[PDB]
Amino acid sequence: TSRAYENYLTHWTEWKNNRIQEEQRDIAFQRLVSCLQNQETNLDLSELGLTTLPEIPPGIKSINISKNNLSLISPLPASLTQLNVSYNRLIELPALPQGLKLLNASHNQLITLPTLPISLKELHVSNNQLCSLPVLPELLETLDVSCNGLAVLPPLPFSLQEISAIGNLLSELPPLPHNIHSIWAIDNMLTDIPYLPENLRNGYFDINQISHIPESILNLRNECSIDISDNPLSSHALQSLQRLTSSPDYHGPQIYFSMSDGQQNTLHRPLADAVTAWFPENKQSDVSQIWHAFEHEEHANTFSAFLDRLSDTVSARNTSGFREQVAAWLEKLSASAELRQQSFAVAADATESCEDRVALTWNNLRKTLLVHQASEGLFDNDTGALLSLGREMFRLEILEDIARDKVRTLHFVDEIEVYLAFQTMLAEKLQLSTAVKEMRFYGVSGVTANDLRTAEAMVRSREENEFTDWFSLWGPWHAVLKRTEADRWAQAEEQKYEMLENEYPQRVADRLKASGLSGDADAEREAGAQVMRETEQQIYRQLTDEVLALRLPE
Repeated sequence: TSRAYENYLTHWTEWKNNRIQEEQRDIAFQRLVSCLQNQETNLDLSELGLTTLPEIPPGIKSINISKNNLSLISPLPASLTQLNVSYNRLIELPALPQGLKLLNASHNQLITLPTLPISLKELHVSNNQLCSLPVLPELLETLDVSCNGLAVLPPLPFSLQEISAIGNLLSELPPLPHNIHSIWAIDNMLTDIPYLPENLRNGYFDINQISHIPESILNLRNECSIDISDNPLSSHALQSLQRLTSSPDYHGPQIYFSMSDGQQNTLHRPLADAVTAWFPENKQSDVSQIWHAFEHEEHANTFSAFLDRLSDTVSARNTSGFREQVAAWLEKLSASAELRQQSFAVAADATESCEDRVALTWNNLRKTLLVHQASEGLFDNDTGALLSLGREMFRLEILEDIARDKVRTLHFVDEIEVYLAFQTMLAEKLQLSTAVKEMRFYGVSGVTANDLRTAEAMVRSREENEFTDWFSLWGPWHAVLKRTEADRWAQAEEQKYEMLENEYPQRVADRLKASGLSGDADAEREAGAQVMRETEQQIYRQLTDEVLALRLPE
């Protein structure tokens, strides 16, 4: 019994009369009729609360049944294009007609969604329980997925111009087709901004987990507004953006910002915390008791300053949460034996000349440790260990040169997070034990696939001529020398004294003539500095070359 004319008619009457509520059953039956009787292709009968729905006539182009109480839906005409089921609660969605351009189901129940036909140009789903999206016809220019929890946001059509998911639980986004113009996400969890095509007027992300600014944002038109308010951003990133924004000439596309961790952190001297605990957890395992006594201290505040500052980039927890280099170190200061004094005293010069910037400081702590490790006697004549560290430590050294060099091109990135990127990636290439060894894409901005192996090559180079000279001036190396070979160490000064006495002033003169800089009250000083530096390099290379040397038969 495929549909006849009257077949509807009898069945409809049964639908109006059986189970009338106070009114609205039959009123649709008047509507069902006039849409049939006058052949009008579309019908609303949305307002009138109706438990269920009857059969539909074949010639229908649109159906507006919405704002009802309707548990489920009947069979659809193929002929259908516009469908609004919106506000009536719906637990399941029937099979769709090919030619539907417009489609809406909002404020409804179902978790499950079916296959959208090619001709479909529009999809609205506003409040829902669905967590999973099927295939989108490339034809589709509108996606309202907002407000219902979604982890997985599928591919987007070639043709999508609009995307809205608010309140979804999605972790990251797919990259967006060029047509895309307006974008909305709030109350989500979002790694980062996925490249944002230049057509775009407004993307919106208030979803307070995004770590950094893609820096590809400044390619976008003047009245173009995007929103990064309430995201965790480095004091550096925000401050940078702000300075960048208050500008004689135009910011970029107007971007909307936040405030974040209280009151101006990379402007000078705002605050200092105490015994900042990144330690195995908020589990202190006796800590803050132990670092309490130090709280009354001198030089402890300077240290407190670069405890926040170094936290800021890696307190994102990013890469390994805690103990990445974190918890093992401050247990070393816990014993002191001059170590702390050592650590605190270096921490002051972070804010001293070199003025304000970082990353030499973190390097320098590790050096001051070895300086201490070596000194307290940990190298007996075992040089082998001390060989591989210095060689490693040189690599780490050269990389901070590199970060500093890239970080003055990029304004959205702390100097250290650039570095913090290289350390984990090159961890394989260049042997690195001080590598936390793994997190992939937190390797931030800049950091070209190539520039990563443009750096490896670089350090591969300096290692060659420059390293042998490196060890001889290094820290710990001296700390081992004074202990094991005292005489030769001593005779090294005997000789350093000599040059200072003898050729030193002349050595300078010679040097200044060749700079044509003799007048300068300024260059005369870098003259000694170079000579004083050079002969130290000279002296202490002799000193090392001997200490470890192979030539036997005579």
